[PDB]
Order: sequence, then structure tokens, then C-alpha cells
Amino acid sequence: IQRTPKIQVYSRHPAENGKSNFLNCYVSGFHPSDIEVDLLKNGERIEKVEHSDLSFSKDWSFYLLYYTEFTPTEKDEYACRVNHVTLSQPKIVKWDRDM
Amino acid sequence: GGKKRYKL
Amino acid sequence: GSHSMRYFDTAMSRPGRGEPRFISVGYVDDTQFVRFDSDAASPREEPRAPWIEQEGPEYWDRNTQIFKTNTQTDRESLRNLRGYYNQSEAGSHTLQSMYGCDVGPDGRLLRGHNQYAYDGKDYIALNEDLRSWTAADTAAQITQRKWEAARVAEQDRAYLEGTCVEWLRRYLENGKDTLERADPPKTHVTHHPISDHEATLRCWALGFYPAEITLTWQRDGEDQTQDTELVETRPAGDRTFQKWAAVVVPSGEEQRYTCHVQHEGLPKPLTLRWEP
Repeated sequence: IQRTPKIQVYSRHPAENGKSNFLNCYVSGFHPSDIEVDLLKNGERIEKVEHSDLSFSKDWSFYLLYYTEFTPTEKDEYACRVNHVTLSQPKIVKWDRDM
Repeated sequence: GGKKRYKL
Repeated sequence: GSHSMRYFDTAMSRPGRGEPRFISVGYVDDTQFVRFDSDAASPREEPRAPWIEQEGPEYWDRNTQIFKTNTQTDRESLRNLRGYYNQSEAGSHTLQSMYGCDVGPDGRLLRGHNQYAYDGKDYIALNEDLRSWTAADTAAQITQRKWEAARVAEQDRAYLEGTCVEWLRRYLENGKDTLERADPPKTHVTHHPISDHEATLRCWALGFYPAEITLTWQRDGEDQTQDTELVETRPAGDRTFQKWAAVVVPSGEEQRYTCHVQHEGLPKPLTLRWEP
């Protein structure tokens, strides 16, 4: 069977404009494991993006944390673009500093 | 430490 | 009980793109300590936690060998699986393994685990008695017969009751400053007006470890389960987790709402309210 990824974009620490932090994109609840995740800065792909080792939950669905160091500002828009076999086209989730 | 598993 | 060691192995075939990829990550509770990937330039069991680095060369070699062997065995099982289900050689399939033991505060075996899933569906599992199997279907029953004939459950039990519990106890001792330390959540309630008529009250829990936590919103002391939006506990990236629960409330009624936080690093569960 196939399960579509749940996606959460958020910072490691409460965002403060000008203070260095980490932008996280946590994709979970998906199956099979092949997934493509990009962290976006104003529509552009960030190249310095690492990720956790593939693991899965008790229900067998996979989860991965993608992250990058970033300095939030008032103007910059950040997002997470995710593609998986369950999705027609890449799903983009915008970072909401309060979520 | 892991274990050597068996073929299904 | 209080601790678990668990290995999560994933084997995925990819016809036309090489042999099935195998990855195995080991965890003590919500802390990863090792990984192995057959796709690494030189596959070997490697440390993903500080306290495991002290293990000697012999430890790393033996586990590297165990995982190279499991890589080969899962490749053989994926081939068998394809036959059990009359599937073609052209599709990609996944075999996952989840195995380990849980120990109580006294360090004694609470329970062992050894189960498998094929393409995201439970396939076969060693029962809690560590002696019998539950097969999900007729293909798994083939695996069951074979394991029963080879008396596989006896070996698994010997690993789960001895070797496994011994390693976990050793890891717990070596990494006690983090593994045995519960970091309580830092909590607060935010308020976001939606319109003149409603506002969102979001209750936050951040920086906690382990991941297990319960956040609930009550209105007039009554749980709002059906009306509460709860996000999945997510890793902050520094070993800790985060979570929030939100409720849309009528403007002016915010004080009728209370968030309750339960976490093992908390002496007593918290009750919070939006403080303007």
C-alpha cells in the first residue's frame, strides 16, 4: 500500500529575526520510503540541507527530518517542497513562525 | 548489538 | 518498565537500479545510536550517539558483519516474498524488520519484539511468549512453517532474553547522563485572533525528551478531544521534541480554556491558560 507524507516546517527554536536558528522539515507517515524534500528560501532551493537516517514508526510508516541553519528575517519566506509517489505534483508547505 | 536474522 | 532498544531495518528492491538497498538504524528509546547503509561507499555500522563511540574495534566489526549478512538475507527474502505473492520481478518492494527488547527499571526483560512488514503491511511476528508466531496471511504461513521447522523462535528468544537485554543495560550505563535524563517540556499558550468572533489558543511544549507526552485542552474542565487540533510530536534536532494542541474559541471566552501537559520529566502535570 501507499501512504502520503505528513509535512511540518518549523524552526528548532522560537524564531527571532536576525538570530541564527535551524529550519526543519519533518516528513512522516509515508510509505514507500522514496521521497524528495527541498527547503526553499524565497522560492529557491537551499543547497546545504542535511537529513536524519531513514527510520519508521510502529505502524511501519517512514519519517525523516531535513534541516538547515538559517537566520529568520521579516522579509524572507521559507518553505518545504515535498514529492512522493502519492502526490501528483510537489507539495509546498510555507514556514509559519507560529506553527 | 544487532542480530543476524533469518530468511522469510 | 522504562527502556527499550530497537533496530529498524528497511530493505527496498529497485529493479534496474542495482541490488535492494538495506538500511538499519538502532535506537535506545528515542535516541538513535547506530546506522548501517548498504549504499555507503564502504558500508559499516557507525556511531550516531556519543556514548556508543567508546565501544571497541571488535564491536564495530562484529556489527558491520551482522548487517552485511542481514543485507544479503533481506535480499533473499525479498526474492522469496515476490514468489509468495506471485509478483513480477519489475516492481519495487519493501521489507522492514523491527526487533529488540524492553526492560523494566530493574533492568529485567519486560518484553521482546521481532516482527516484519511487507510493502507496509504486517507480515509475521514473534508472539510475546517468544515461542510462537502470528502470520498475517498464507504467504506468511510459509515463513512460519520454515521458522518453526528450523526452531528459529528459540534463537530469537535466546537473543531477546540474554544478549539484547545485556546490551541495553550496558548502553543505559554508558549513556546514563542523557538516556536516563528526562527533559521536561517548556510550555506556553499563544493566542491568534481569527476574526472578531473567534481566536486560536495554541498550547506549546518544547525541548522535552523523551517524545512521549500528552497535551489536552479543556473548556470548563471538559476535554475538547474532537475540537482540538494536535500536531504529531516532531524532532527539534537537538535530541528533544516539540508538540502543540490548538483550539478555536469564541472571543472573550479564552479564560474558560485550560491546557494540561503530562510528561515524565514533570513532577506533576501542568495546567496553563492564555496569560494576555
